[PDB]
Amino acid sequence: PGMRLRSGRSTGAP
Amino acid sequence: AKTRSSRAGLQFPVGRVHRLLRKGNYAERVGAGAPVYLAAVLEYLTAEILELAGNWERDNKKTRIIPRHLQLAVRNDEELNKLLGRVTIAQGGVLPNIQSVLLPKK
Amino acid sequence: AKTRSSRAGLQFPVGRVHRLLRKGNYAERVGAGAPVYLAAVLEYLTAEILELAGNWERDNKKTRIIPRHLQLAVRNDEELNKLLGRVTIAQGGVLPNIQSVLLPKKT
Amino acid sequence: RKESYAIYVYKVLKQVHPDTGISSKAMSIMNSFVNDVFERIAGEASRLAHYNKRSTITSREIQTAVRLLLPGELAKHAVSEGTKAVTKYTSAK
Amino acid sequence: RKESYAIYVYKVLKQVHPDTGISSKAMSIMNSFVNDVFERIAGEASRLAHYNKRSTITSREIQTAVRLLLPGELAKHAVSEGTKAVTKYTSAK
Amino acid sequence: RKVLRDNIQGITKPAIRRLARRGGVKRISGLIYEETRGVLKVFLENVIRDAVTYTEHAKRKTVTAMDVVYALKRQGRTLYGFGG
Amino acid sequence: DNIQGITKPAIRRLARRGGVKRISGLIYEETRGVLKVFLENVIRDAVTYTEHAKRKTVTAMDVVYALKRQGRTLYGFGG
Amino acid sequence: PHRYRPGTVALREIRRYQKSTELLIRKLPFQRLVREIAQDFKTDLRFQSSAVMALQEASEAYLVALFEDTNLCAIHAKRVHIMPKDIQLARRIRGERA
Amino acid sequence: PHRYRPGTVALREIRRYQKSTELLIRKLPFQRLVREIAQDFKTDLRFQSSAVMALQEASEAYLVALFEDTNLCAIHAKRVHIMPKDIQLARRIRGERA
DNA sequence: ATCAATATCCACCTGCAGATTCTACCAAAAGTGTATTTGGAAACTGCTCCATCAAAAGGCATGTTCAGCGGAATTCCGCTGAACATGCCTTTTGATGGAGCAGTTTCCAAATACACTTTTGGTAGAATCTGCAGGTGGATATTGAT
DNA sequence: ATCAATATCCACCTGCAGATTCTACCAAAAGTGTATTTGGAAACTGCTCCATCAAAAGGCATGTTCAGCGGAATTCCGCTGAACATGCCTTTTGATGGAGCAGTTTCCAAATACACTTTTGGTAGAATCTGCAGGTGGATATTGAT
Repeated sequence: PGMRLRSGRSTGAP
Repeated sequence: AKTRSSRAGLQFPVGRVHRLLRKGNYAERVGAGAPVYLAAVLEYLTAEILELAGNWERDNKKTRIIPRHLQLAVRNDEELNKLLGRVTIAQGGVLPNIQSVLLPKK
Repeated sequence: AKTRSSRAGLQFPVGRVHRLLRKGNYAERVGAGAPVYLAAVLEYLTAEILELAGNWERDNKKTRIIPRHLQLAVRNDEELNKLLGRVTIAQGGVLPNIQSVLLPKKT
Repeated sequence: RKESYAIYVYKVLKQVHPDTGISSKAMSIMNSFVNDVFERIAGEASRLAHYNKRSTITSREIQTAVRLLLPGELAKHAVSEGTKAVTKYTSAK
Repeated sequence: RKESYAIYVYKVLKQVHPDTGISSKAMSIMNSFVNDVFERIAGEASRLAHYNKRSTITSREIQTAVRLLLPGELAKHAVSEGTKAVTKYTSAK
Repeated sequence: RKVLRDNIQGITKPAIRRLARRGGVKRISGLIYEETRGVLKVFLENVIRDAVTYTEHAKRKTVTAMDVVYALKRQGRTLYGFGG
Repeated sequence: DNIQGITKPAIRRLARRGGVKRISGLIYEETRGVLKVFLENVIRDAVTYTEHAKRKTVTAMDVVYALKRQGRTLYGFGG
Repeated sequence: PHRYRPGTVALREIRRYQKSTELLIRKLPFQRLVREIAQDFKTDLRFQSSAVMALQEASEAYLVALFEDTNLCAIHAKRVHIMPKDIQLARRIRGERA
Repeated sequence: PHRYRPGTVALREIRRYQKSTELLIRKLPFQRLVREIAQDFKTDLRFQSSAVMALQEASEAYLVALFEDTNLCAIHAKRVHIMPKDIQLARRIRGERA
C-alpha cells in the first residue's frame, strides 16, 4: 500500500 | 538484486535521486536516507497532481491528461497553487473568471 | 612571499575568497582565476557604494558614514537600487518623497 | 541520452487513474515539475547544512526543507510519506 | 573566530574618501552587502557551470555571472576590474 | 509568567500613523489600524514560523538573529545589519 | 516596425483572456512597450547563456534558464 | 439588423478565451520581434523553434496576468476600462517600475 | 486661539518621519507580540535581543513599503485617504493575495 | 497684503557612547613547492533541424455609427485631523542567577572509495493503435427589438 | 409578453496525428562485496547572554471635543471606444540545401593532493581619542486669520 493523498485516496498496489 | 525503491516501497528511482544529489554539489556527503526521503516526497507530490489533473480530465469528459488539466488542477487547489505560484505551465490556460462588476444587468 | 591579492593588484583577499568558493560547494573544482576575478568585482562594488555613501555623509555635514548614508546612496542610484531592490538596510529610513496631489493649493 | 522522470510519472499515473492517459506535452510539464521541486528541496537542504556547519545532507535536512517549502496540508502528507519510505527502507535487509 | 571583510572595506573606504569614517552598524551593513553579492555571483556561477556540464568555476563563469546579475553600467565596470585583475595576477610569475 | 494575549494591540494607533507617515500617507481611514495589525500579524507569523523552523533544526531553544535573517531571505525580504 | 506587428486584435485577445471588458485606445501602444521591455530582459539573459556556451543558436533551455532567474519559471520546455 | 449592445461580445470573448489555451499573438510577427530584439545583443543568431515557442508562452502568460491586475486597478477606481495608468500602477506595485 | 488647517501637521509629519530612521513601534510592546506569536508556534523559546531587533527592522520596512503602495492605490482612486480596500488591492497585485 | 502665531533652520556648545589605538598571543590562514590526476579545449564530422523559398490559408485594417461610460459639477453628511488634558507604561540603568549555546576530546556508525557484476532505462526504426478534434445537424437558449 | 436573429449545445461520426506496444542492442547505471576513513553525536563544562525583577520619570498613548473638508452619491453630457461589414495582404503550411549543435579522440595546461614554513586577521583588554546627539537660543520662515 503506497501513499495517502489529501483526498483520502491512496496508491494502494505496490 | 533488489532495488532501493523496492525496499522503500516507492515507484520513484531512489538510486537516481541519490545520484543527482551528489552530482548536484549540494553537500560534501549524502546520507543514505536522504534520497529515499526525497524520492518519496517527489513521488507523493506527483501523485497529488496527477490525481487532481486526472479529475479535471474526466470533468471535461477526456481520458487523456493535457496541460490544461494540469493548470486547472494546480490553480483550483489553494496549496498546489501556492507551491507553484511563480511557475508557468506552458499551454495551460487560465481559470474561467469574470469580475462580477462586469456582467449583465437585471 | 606575496599575497595572491598583491599579485592581482587587489585590496580584497583573494585567498579568503578562493577559500569560501570551495567551502561553499558551487562546483567540484575552482580555477585560480575565479577568486581573483570575484574578489575584484566585490572590491569594485564596495568602492562604488562607499564613494556614494561618503558623499551622502558629506552632504549631511557628517564625517562618519552610517546606515542612512548607505540607504541614501543606494536608493538614489538607479543601478545600485536595482541590485539591492529586495534588500532592506536596517536603520536606513526612506528617501524624502511626497506625492504631489498631497501638497497644498493650486496657482 | 536524456533521462527524465517520465516512466515513473507514468507508473504513478496508473496508480491513481488506471484508465487515464497523458499527452507528451503534459508529460514534459510533469518532468519540469519534478526537476523543479527536486531543485528547491535539494537547495534548501543544502543551505540548512551549510548554516549549521554540516558536511552531510541526510533525511533530516530533506525533511526540514519540506516543512519550509511545502504549503500546509501538502507538507503534512509529504513528511509522513518520507518518514515512511525511510523506515520501510530501513526495516529490511 | 568570526571572520569579516571589515578591514578590506576599511582600506577601500580610505582610498575613495581618505577622511571619512564608518560606524559599526554601517560596517555591518557593508559586511552583509559583500557576503550577499558574494553568494549571488557564486550561485549564478554554480548554475552556469552545471547547465554546461562543467565541474570547475573559472574566471569565465564568474564573469558571465557578473553580467547576468549586475545592472548595465556596474557590470561593464565590474567586468573591466575583473579582467584586469586576473590578467595582472597571471603575468605575476 | 504570565500569559501572553492580545499583544497585537501593542501596535498602537500612534505607532501605525507614524509608519504611514514615513510611507508618505497624508490621510488615514478609521478602519486602517485594524487591517494593519492583521497584516502585520501575518507577516510576523510567516517570518517567525520560518525562523523557529531553523532553530529547531539546529536543536536550540534560542531563536538567533541568524535564524531570523535566514528566515527573511527565504521570504525574499533580505536583511542587512544582523550578520546576514 | 516589427513591434507594431503585434496587432490590436492580438492585444485585445490577450486582454480578454485576463478578464478585460473595455479597452482604452491608448492601451495598445502602452502594451507593446511593456511587451518589448519584457522580451529585452529575457532574451538578453538567454543570449548571455548562449554566448557563454560558445553557440550561435539560442536554445529552449537558454530561455527556460533566463526565465527562471527572471523569476518567471516555465514548465514544458525542459526540466 | 440584429446588433449586440456594447460589451455583449467582449463578454462573449472573455468567456471564449478563458476556456481555450492557444497563443493569441500571431507566431511570425512575434518571431520577427524576438529576433529583431536579440539582434541587438548578438549579431547573426539562430533560435530553436522551441526557444521561440517558450519565449512566446512566457510572454503571453505574462501579459495576460498583467491585464488581470490592470483590470483590478481600473475597477479599483470605479471604472470598467483598463487604461495606461492602470497598467502603470500595476507594474509599479509589482516592483517592475519604481 | 491658533489652529492649523487639517493636513498641515500631517504634511509636517511625513517630512519629519521621512527624515529619520528610528523605529516607530514601541520596543517592549513589539517584543511581546513576537514572543506571543512565537510562543503559539513552539513553547519555551528564547530570543537574542538582536533577533527581536531584526524582526522589528524587517517588519517596519515592510509595513512602510506597503503603505506607499497603498497610498498610490488611494490616489489612483482619486482619494488622499488610504482605506483597507487600498491595502488589499496592493497586496493582491504584490502577490501576497492574488 | 499686513499680522501674529509657531514651526524651521542654524550655528554654537559639550558630555559621552562609540570608535580608534596599541600590545600580545596564534591558530588558522595563506603561501611555497614536488607529485599525480585530469577536465575540457581543440580539431574533425555526421546528423539534425533551422532558415528560406513558395503557394494555400483566413484574419487583420478601414470607416460608419451611436450606446454607454468617464469625468466634471454639485452637494451634504459625517468622518477624521488638530489641540488638549490626564496619567500610564515604556524606556533606562543595573545587578543577578543560571539556562543554554559553544569549545574540546573521544570514537564508532556511516559514508566515501573502488572493484565487479547485473539490470535497466533510453534510443529506435517499425508496426499498430486510439482519443478526440473538427464537422454536420437539429434542438433550444440568449439577446435584443418592439 | 412577442418574434427572430443568433449563439450555444449536444449527440453522433471518423480520420490520423499522436500515443502505444514491440523487438532489441547497450552504455550507463544501480546494486553488491571489501577496505578505509571521518563526520558528527556523546559527555563534560567554560562562560556568553538571556530572562527578570527593581525603580523612577517623562515620553507618549488615550480619550475627548469640535468642525473643516474629503468622500461619495447624483445628475449629466460630450465623446470614445464597441460592433459590424467590406476588402486583401500578411501569416500559415509544407518541401529542401546546409549551417551548426553535438559525439568522439586527443593530450596538455591546470587542478588537485600533501608537506611544511610563514604571515596575518581576530581578539582580549587596558586606554586615550573624538564625532556628534541633543540642549540652547535666536534669526528666518511658513501658516492661517483678516
